[PDB]
Amino acid sequence: HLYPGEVCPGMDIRNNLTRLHELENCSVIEGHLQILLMFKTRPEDFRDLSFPKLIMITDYLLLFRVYGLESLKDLFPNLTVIRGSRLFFNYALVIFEMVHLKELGLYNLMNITRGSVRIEKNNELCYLATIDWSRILDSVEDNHIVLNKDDNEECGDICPCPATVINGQFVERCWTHSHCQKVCPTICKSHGCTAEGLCCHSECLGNCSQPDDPTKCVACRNFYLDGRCVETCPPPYYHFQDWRCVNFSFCQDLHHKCKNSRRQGCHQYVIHNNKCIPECPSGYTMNSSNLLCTPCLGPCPKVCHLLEGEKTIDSVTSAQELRGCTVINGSLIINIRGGNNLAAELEANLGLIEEISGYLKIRRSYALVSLSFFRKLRLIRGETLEIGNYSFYALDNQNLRQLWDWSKHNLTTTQGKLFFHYNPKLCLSEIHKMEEVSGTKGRQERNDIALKTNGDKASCENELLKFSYIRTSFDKILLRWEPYWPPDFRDLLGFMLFYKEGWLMRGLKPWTQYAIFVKTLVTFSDERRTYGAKSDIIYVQTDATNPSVPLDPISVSNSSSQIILKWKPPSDPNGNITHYLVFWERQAEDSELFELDYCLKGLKLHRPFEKVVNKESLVISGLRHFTGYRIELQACNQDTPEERCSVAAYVSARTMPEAKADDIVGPVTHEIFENNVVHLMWQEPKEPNGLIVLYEVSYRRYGDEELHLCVSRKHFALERGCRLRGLSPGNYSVRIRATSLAGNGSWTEPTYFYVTD
Amino acid sequence: HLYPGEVCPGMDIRNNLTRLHELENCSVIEGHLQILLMFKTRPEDFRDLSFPKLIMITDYLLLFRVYGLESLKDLFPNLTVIRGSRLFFNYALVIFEMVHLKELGLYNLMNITRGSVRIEKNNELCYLATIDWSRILDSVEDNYIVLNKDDNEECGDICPGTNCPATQFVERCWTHSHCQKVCPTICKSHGCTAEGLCCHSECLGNCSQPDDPTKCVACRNFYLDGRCVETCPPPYYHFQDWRCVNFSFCQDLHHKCKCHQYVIHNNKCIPECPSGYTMNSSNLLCTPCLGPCPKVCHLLEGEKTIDSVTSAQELRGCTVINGSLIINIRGGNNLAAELEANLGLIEEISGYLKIRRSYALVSLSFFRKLRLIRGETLEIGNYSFYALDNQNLRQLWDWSKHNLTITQGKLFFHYNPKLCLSEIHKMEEVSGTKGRQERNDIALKTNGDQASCENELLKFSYIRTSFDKILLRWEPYWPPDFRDLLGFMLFYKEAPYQNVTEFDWTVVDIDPPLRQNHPGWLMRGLKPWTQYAIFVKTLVTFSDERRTYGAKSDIIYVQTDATNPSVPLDPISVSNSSSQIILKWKPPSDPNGNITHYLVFWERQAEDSELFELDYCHRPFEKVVNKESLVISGLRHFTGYRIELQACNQDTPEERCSVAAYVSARTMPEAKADDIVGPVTHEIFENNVVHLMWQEPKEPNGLIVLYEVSYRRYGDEELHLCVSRKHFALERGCRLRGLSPGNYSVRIRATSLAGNGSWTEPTYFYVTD
DNA sequence: CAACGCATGAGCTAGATCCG
Repeated sequence: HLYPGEVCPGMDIRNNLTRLHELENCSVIEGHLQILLMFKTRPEDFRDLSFPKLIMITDYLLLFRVYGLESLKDLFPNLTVIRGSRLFFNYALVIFEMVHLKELGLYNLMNITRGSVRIEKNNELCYLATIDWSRILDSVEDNHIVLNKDDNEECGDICPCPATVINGQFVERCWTHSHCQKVCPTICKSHGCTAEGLCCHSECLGNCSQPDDPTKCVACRNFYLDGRCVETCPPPYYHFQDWRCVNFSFCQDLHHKCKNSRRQGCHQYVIHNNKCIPECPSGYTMNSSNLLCTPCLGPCPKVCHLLEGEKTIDSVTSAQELRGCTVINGSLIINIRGGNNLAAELEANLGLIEEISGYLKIRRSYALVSLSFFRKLRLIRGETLEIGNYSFYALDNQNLRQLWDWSKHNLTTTQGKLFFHYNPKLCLSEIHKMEEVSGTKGRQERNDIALKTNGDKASCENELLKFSYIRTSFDKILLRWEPYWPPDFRDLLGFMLFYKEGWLMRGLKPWTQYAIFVKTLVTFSDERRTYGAKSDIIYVQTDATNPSVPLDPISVSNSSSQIILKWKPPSDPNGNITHYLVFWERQAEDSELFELDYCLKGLKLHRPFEKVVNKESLVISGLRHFTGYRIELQACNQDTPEERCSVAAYVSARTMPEAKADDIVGPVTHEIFENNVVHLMWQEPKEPNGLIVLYEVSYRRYGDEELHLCVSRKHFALERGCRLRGLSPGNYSVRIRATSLAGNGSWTEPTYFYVTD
Repeated sequence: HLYPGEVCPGMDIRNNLTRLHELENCSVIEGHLQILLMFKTRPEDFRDLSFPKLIMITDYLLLFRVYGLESLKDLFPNLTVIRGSRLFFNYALVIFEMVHLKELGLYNLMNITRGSVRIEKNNELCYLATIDWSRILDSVEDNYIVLNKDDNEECGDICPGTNCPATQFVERCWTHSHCQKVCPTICKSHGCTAEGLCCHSECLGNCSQPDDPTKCVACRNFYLDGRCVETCPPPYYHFQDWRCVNFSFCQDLHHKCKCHQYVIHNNKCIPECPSGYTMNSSNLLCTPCLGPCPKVCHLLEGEKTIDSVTSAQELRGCTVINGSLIINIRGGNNLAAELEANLGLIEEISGYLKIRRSYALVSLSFFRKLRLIRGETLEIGNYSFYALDNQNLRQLWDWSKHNLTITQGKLFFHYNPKLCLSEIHKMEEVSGTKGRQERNDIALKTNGDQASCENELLKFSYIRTSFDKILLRWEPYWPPDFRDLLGFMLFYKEAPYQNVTEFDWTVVDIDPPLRQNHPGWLMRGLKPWTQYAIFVKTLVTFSDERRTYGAKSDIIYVQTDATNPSVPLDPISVSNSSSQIILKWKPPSDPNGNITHYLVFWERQAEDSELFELDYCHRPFEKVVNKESLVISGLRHFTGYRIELQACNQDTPEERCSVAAYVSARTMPEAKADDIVGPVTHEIFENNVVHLMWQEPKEPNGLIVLYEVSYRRYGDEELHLCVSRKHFALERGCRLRGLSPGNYSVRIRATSLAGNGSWTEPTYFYVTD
């Protein structure tokens, strides 16, 4: 058989050896195998337990802080291949800080598919250089075996194997003193092999029983199917974990196995391209029954589940299970007390909830002030009914003020009743604002909401405040409305205003939309006969001002005439930014750089526009080599009606210089004066990059030492060349070079000025 | 002028039209005067009228949201002198959130002695840039004309002339029908008429006749019987920095209004008494008082309002209250702190009291001297007490220090959710308002719900500080129900401060104790040598009644200990000379308490011999006490030295120091020391053989690569010799095997690697053949 | 039976009575 054993999940073992008993019959371990932090263990209990039927390892194997093992070949005698499906700490196999391991004993590995091996801090291992990872590890450039007992060649390293010649030495590669590393002829690289050199079936690996058979070798390459395995099995089975393919009847249960959210370590397995993949990627969503992923036309939502038909959310950690739940087949109850940073975390965990199919409870809810975080909720149909024929229930909402906006949202509901009691901040005209949208005036039913239980800490049960005038600026809005007077005008103490993203309210934001209304406050006459008012929920949106500068522009060159730019959008667009405007201008050369002798200490160191739209980069072309460019950035939001925008963002650029443009052109002319001073003339390269600053002349007699001369820019300018003093008669090999602002060019021919001896 | 009308006490204008014609018969105002919340009356109802019947007010002025006023000459068209002994906002004038006005009426007001000017938060207000603040009082830098809508000079302001004397802003003016009297800013506050100069000379505000000190309505020095002498001669006494009045006139000034009362004190016949001096109504002079003394404090009209955070009304020392008090302070988000800013010094309140927006305080302990309420003045609704918006108050006063009794006034317990009803019933009995059958309106549907006043403390049963963590355990706490225990919520945070708050603290929750076991907490990794403030609170189940049985352990400051120091940061050993090297570093990243010294070792590293023979042919220690530098000497040219460096914090009971750091650096080389020395002796022969004998360089200079022997001839090619170590050692220099005729010269320069030496003198030898 | 050894000390493996 190929794999006659049993499947085996990945586990973790720590502080004991009791949970290793569950490997009695399982052969292939998907996931990884980590055994760590085991201390009070004798070395003697390791010589009686064995696992002869373990072969396949998918992700990685990790041994860490083991006490008592001297040779792990007694524990893992028959594993051959490590798939390395998941790299662990950028490794596929790590043996670390082992205290007793005399020898490794891993004599059956043939091919590490992906990853590398790491052995560290093991002062007890030998034969570590007799492994020949190159024949097993397809990637040796990541091997890391340092600080072991073989740091010094002191542990023997004797063994009875061809003694391969992969390096320049006849290194003999053995695993232990009784086994060598098996190397057969390489006519097939990883196609399986026998002890007689007969290559087995092409699509399998490692040890083998009969050659050229895909049914009786050991480990194969791509997949596996019932004693056979082909590179791509037919699609009555869908590929699974890139090593198998199985009928959809198998893993469709696994989708239903943890559809009850008992463990978040699983995935809602989906079918996509004959891969029972955990999630079909972004731009794809799930249908109900077919388990195939829909192309997700436009933005689409994602799903999880609720808890036992009734899930209670106390804080964000309770709502963490409801992360990304779109449809909920049950009831829901929310009890939020408070915490830290309650601004947008509640809208992040459940800002994509689509539907709830039971009854909603807002009992004991105080930290909220509004239920606007069900932005995507559309319907509460409620198949199950709360006792008392209820489907909406709310008590003890001391600060709850706004249920939902019926201008920007449409609620619907079908059956059940409502309950609004002891919600003082919650008004009465607002709970009269849902029955037109929720439609409970239809299928007309007698709901039970008390007239007195709401309107406390406000006064709105009677009238509806009316605005009179609104006027919006870039940062402020005035709010003058119609004056409301109770029948006893002395009873009105004042007004209170709520706003969230006459009176002068000053703290606004450009291009931001707010919700505003006005609430009255009156006292109570000695009959329990209150008055009051609430204006309707009115949206106010600000206007557009000029944005800010484009943040942190950067500009790197990739050629002799190319600058590419990268910046950031301005912090406040203050409206839809249509485009950008970019100006670049040349900075020729710093003229004060002309007057320094550089061979003394070292180195001292309108306009065109481009309109880039809906982008954050720009490739500038047609530029001079090695010339500093100054770049101005405009982020302009509105263009057609007399465009306006921000202050320019300033950034500098330099083009990469050309290398050939610095060589001295032509032979360097020599002039011989009778007084042993010579005139060496050359012409400066016609297109310097920045500046040609120094000249390196090197006159040398063949067979004698060389003495360098620095020809300064001033000396070349004032004298046109170099007057080379102190020159004995005879022929000289003279090398001439011009040092520029970029680097060296090339030496000229050896300038031969010769006089016959 | 000349005070032609009668003197009147304070007044206030509210909510009506008929009462806007009263100051036409009052000339001197002694008391407060305010106009605010003008909502019942519409713009058209107001009337415009000018009357020269007002010359002085002795207290502050305030405007706040007046709807429908079109000119300020309607009530104050002759007001000349304003100064107050009782301040409000600390300013003599307060213009706040007023709207629907486009012109003023104070074209004569130019005397300001007491208080400053605050022009802030004024919407739709004009004529605030056609006023020379350097003319009305001291120049603009002492006045807060900010937060307004005339800081940018809004509205079109028309000043007559563009009569108006020589000066949005077109001229200084206050009304379309009246002009600001403008004169050089040198007068500053001396005031002036329309003459382009100080009114008379040293006047203050305005003068009836220019060039006469007698007719100064007020002057910068004290006025006495037609003069403005610098100080008041006896028996006259100083009177508000502008008058001299004798003791009889000092008494007669206030006896006439029988208002404000003036007493002789510090030669200042001013309306004041020193601290804790009550009143004796025989001459209304200051008389000594003991204990809680309300002394001088204006409570006329039997009521007083507080809508400011700072004012000179409840800080003078007026403990006993004979009037009413209403709190309407604008701005902020905690009236509990706003209330404390006004009544911090007063601990006994005999008048009207109420609290709103209780926060940052759970119990009241600032009213421990209140033990009697008079109620002689009737309170609004006969209620001397209101309770409302008490969402943070958990406990009331004790009944061994407060001992309040109410002789007139009624109770109001509404919207007190956090306070439990146990304290509420104690109020009714101690105050005895329910015991006087006086009607108390009590709302226990909104009170005694969501309440918690059980604040039992827990004590840390057993604690352990360690160098980086601290174990803490507290006694097993069981509320009245064993099931009613949701564990504990220990709050801790690093707090080397001895004044730290928990309202701004990492929280750990602890399982309920075994039903035992001591519930405790061990921190999981902390900075060594750090102080931590730790406390527990018991988390318990709350019933539908919301009755709290939890406990709250107190804050404990327990400090983790120190550990080994961190390495001396940035350890650099660089050469400063050929024979000395220096080591430099920085104090440890984690000093772990006081540093006692820096443990630093060093030693010499030599050069191996095979470097020389290559041709190309205990340990010394230092102790650095709280210093980041090390200098060592006695070193050799071009020699490497490794220097161990550590940092220590404690060395008396144990050697606890940072782990070692090593820097290996070499002293600078001596290039000149490679120069050839020693007698260059020649053995010249006639068979083209010359024996060369030059000596080794003066200094070893590290490895010596070779010896450069360059024997040359003038007219022939130059020949170089690479004298190896073996060659030099065996030949005592060099020998010339085969030569050419002529006087040869050889320059010798030994080649080492310590820099490069210099070519010695060319030693001539005449080769012959 | 009252620091250390049979880890390290906040870099996918626990979190300092975390283990005895």
